Amino acid sequence: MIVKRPVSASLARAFFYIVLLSILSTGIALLTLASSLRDAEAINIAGSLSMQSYRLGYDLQSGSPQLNAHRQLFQQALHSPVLTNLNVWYVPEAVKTRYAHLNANWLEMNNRLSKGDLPWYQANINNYVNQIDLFVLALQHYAERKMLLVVAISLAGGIGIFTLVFFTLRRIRHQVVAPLNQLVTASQRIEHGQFDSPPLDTNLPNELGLLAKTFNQMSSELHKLYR
Amino acid sequence: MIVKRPVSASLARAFFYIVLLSILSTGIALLTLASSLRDAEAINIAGSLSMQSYRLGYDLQSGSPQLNAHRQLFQQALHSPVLTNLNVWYVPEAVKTRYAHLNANWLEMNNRLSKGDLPWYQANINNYVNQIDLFVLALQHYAERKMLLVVAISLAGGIGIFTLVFFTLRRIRHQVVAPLNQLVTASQRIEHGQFDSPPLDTNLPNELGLLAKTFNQMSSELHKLYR
Repeated sequence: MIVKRPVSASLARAFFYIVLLSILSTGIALLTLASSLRDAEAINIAGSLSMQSYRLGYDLQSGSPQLNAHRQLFQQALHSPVLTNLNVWYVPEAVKTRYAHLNANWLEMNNRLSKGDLPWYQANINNYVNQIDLFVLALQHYAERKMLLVVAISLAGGIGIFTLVFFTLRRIRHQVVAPLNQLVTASQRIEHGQFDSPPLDTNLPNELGLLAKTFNQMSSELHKLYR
Repeated sequence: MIVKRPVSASLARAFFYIVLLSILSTGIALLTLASSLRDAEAINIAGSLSMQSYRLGYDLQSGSPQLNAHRQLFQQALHSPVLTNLNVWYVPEAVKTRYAHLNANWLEMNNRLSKGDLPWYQANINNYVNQIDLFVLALQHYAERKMLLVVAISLAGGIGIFTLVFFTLRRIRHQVVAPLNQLVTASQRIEHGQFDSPPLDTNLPNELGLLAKTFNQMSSELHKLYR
């Protein structure tokens, strides 16, 4: 007789998938989360462009001496590390295309401000800032989709591990634990002149199926000897 | 003889902790994530207050007919659902205390704007908006701490499940799989007149420790009979 389906191989497999599913879930989540750590910063800084843009016009109307320093504070913000890092493959094209528009708009805005053209500012500042808000809204939606992705993965991971464990434990109980108990009981009985108990089920394709067959034959011979 | 440590109870326990750790991790993460879904929105809207505040001053300087509609657009934003939901127990006191300051500042700002007091606006708008930025920065840091919490949990969860599985599989192999193989080999040997092989180790406190003892006695008697 032979064991066609060893428990060692079955168990190895069962646990492998439990881990795999854990590593996968955890991995995607951590990779997503890692890409998101500075989302709130990006949205903050991006949003500040809106305010800086209207401040500039307020500076211009009031002849503020801070105009030039504010024009340089915008440029630094616009080209901040957090925003320049947006030009990366996993960031949606829309977010990158809008950022490029903002950079082009600034060149005209900053030029007009150097000439002190107030009438042009008053005629364009609404549209100018609208494009900035649509960029902030883009970052917001992007940050939301990524967080939702983590929720889906976290949920499927947990549900997936709960499901695997259920069936894995259900298989071990049916194919190992229960039969083992039947072997122990039969063994304890045979050891005490109890020989007329239901023979052991031998239909399992694993080690316990073989043990049952050997026991059914080590037992049946005794009963006959005595008996 | 008896089984002092059944495999059924040992396994139940092992898998229980694997699930528990999965449910716990997943649960805290999903609860944190659920509280964070609108973080990016809050930061966006909060940041827009900064811009709306300077626009109002720009309106005032240019005698814009939109002044009153913008004064009403700020109030709606300031009291938006996303910001009013901040007054909840799990939100840090700082974020709630700053929001309360913004609401008080608005009452004075909106009043001065109704009187058309430009000189007061010019003298206060810097400080006014600074408090708004510190509120946005507070929301940003809050959103960052919560995301980091999810990273810690996700990491510990994955590492925790990988660790549990390792030792759980290592215990089953040492206490079930290996001995089972020894029982099968001995059984296959005894079945073919091989009687001088090393007796089975009987030191396990589980079912297999008992089976070994019964086998060592069902075997030893045969060898003597024949042999």
